Amino acid sequence: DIVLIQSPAIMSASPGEKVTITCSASSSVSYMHWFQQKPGTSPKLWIYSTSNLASGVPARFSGSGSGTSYSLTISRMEAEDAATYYCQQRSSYPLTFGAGTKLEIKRTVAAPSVFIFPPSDEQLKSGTASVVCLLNNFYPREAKVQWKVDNALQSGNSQESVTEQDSKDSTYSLSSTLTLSKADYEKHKVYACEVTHQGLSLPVTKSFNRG
Amino acid sequence: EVQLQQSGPELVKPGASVKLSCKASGYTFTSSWMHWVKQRPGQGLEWIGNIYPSNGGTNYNERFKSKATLTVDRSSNTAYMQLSSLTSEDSAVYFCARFGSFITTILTTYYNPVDYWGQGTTLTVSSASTKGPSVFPLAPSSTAALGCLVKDYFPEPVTVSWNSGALTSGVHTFPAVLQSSGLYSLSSVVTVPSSSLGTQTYICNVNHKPSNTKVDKKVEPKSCHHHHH
Amino acid sequence: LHWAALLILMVIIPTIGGNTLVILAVSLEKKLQYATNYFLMSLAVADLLVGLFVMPIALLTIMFEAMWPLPLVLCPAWLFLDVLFSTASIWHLCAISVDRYIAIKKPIQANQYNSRATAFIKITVVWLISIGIAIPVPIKGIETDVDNPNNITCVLTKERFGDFMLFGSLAAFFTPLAIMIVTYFLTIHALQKKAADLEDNWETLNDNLKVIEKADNAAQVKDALTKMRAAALDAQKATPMKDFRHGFDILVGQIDDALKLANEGKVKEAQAAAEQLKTTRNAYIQKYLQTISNEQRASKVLGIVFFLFLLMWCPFFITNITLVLCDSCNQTTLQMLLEIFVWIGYVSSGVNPLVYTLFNKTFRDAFGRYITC
Ligand SMILES: CN1C[C@H](C(=O)N[C@]2(C)O[C@@]3(O)[C@@H]4CCCN4C(=O)[C@H](Cc4ccccc4)N3C2=O)C=C2c3cccc4[nH]cc(c34)C[C@H]21
Repeated sequence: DIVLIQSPAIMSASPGEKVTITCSASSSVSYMHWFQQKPGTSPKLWIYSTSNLASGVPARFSGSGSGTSYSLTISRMEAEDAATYYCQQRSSYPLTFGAGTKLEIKRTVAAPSVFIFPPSDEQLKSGTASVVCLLNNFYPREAKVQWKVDNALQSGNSQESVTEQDSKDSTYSLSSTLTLSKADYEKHKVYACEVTHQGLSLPVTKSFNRG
Repeated sequence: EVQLQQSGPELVKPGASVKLSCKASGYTFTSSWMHWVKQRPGQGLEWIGNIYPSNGGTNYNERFKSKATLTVDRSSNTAYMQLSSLTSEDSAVYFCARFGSFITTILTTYYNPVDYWGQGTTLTVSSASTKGPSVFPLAPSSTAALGCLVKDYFPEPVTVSWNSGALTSGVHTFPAVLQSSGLYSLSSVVTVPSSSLGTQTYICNVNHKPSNTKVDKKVEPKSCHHHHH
Repeated sequence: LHWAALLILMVIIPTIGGNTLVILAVSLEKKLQYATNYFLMSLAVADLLVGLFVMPIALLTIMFEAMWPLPLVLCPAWLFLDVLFSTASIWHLCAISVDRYIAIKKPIQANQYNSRATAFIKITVVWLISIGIAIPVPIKGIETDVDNPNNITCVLTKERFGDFMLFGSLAAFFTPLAIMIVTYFLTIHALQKKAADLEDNWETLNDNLKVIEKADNAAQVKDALTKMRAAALDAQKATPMKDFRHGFDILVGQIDDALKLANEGKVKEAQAAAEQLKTTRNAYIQKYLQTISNEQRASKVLGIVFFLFLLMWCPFFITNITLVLCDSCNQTTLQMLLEIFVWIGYVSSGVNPLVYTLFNKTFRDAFGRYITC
């Protein structure tokens, strides 16, 4: 069929610096459409026809293309237009889409705000425990988390979960959860969460004493 | 005003039939074709087919030809899609959407953009029965941060809101992580000032469709106790 | 399954051939270049172009379902010619029916030098009416979901051409049809009485020819002979063949001669010419019957050519307008049988050259001459 190959699959660009997404086709196509999908929302078309913008689209976008290879260029990089970009074919059937191109904003390093939540008494009534450590609004994505129970490193019990890049602050968030049994939860006293990040001069630790 | 309301998320055993609906509103329904798109995260978007409401004419993709069957109903003004012989690879998110039409004269061809996509439908295929989510509060003690922990719910799609959608700033609903038990569990948080900690209430509204269970829970701060001297 | 295209193609050949023989007959035969044929030649042009441009391309859509082999730009062009040449064919047939009527009740303006101009402005109005009804299609093209013509069906949608199929079908079919229905019942009536005005006047001509053969005075012979002059001169008016009307001139001339003897008082000399009138009658008795024989015959053929008209275009234009109004009716069951009624409207373009030429001797002698080269 008429597959659409768009490189790169993912790209990161700073504000002001400029981007050019390419969407190359398998055959010679009449026109090319473009879509933007922000995680959590359905895709909305951004450029109908090869070079005409959709309704409500900023003028900084600029699409240009020939027959085989098409492209999508922007004018001024801003945080509001960080998303995945698909291109589709409407010339002939079957309608083919591109794999996608995720855009990551490159923002000044931000320090995470660490929070720790103890397990509710309702969960312990069922025999399980879940200690949560929250890292909110930080950049870049990578952040090293560690669990120290009585100054003893834990391994295998944690499950980190990073969310998508926020559209407003351009910052991520990480959710690390320490799952333990009530049997082993009563055997220890303090539970700590030591996190280190290039946005931190010294690794910060946020702990709590059971009860 | 153009709104395409779609069916809800569903868990269906493999080999059974699925019936997804797509309600239309805001226009005559019969003016444009009704396309269908399947989105499997990581692989991109794939075109299923389209249908024309007036005549009922349907076109399918070469792959989704034997699997999916597209129908419409002018009385109820909805567009259906039946997936038969459900395999494990057919677990994805499905969209219904109208696309613009090219108007072709002897002079030239015009195209008008009327592309409007509808809400997605998360379909999951597995033999395991659904389990309701166990929502647990995440209280502060010592700006503060709140949250709620949804644990042990099998079909993935679940929604969380704070104060019936009144709260939206500083809210981050993390993606679900797959537990060792085979059950998902996500968690959403919200950052609020310490002055609104005792003067205002905060309730998370968990809603899980397949389990057909909805539970709201109030997050209250943990009260400290004066340790004796 | 492709065999049906066999018979469908055996409908295209006569349409091309038949209408091409009419064009070759009027443009090459010096004895056929009179006014009313220049207008019939135009009907063959429309019927030819619809069998040469519309009908062949319409054959591909039946074979290539949901496909359009030609460029997508030519889809609105082919649809423009489907309505154009069809509306022209219908209005030409309508303009013929009305002329067939006026040409009977009043053969006025039968000059060849001045009846050819009216045909030239009669032909141009039909082509301007047919255009005006078929012109909006190419203006507002058809909307399609795809750009490539190999994945589209060239057809007018109910939504984009809703009010056109309604207001366009009336100006093309139901408007000229309304005229063709009344002009029919007024034509069958125009020759119902003229066929009766000939007999009653012909019997008035006998009764007076009976009485003057049995007379005693000179007043009865000139009363009955004057009643003959009027009756004979009115029966001449009730004929459409100048030699039969020439027969009345001869007769009336003999009426005046005998009516001149009656005023001189010579009764038995007037009856000498009255017996000569009885001879003049016996010579045209045969042609009097062939006149009424051709009257009852012309009355029925006008019913067949008219019946075949409503027999072929009604099933389409009725089904067409029904698909625009009725929403309870099964939309797929109508346009399934509408495909059939489209080709019934097409085959009319092939019968028209036949039911308007084969009933004439000079056409047959000329057709076989170019078939023969
Ligand atoms: C013979 N010719 C046929 C031609 C035509 O139907 N061509 C298409 C492409 O073929 C169809 O029949 C197909 C096949 C079955 C389903 N189809 C339809 O539904 C629609 C008609 C329709 C449109 C919208 C709503 C209801 C019906 N078709 C089309 O448009 C149009 C003509 C016409 C239209 C209007 C005035 C006219 N005067 C003379 C004429 C004429 C000559 C006359």
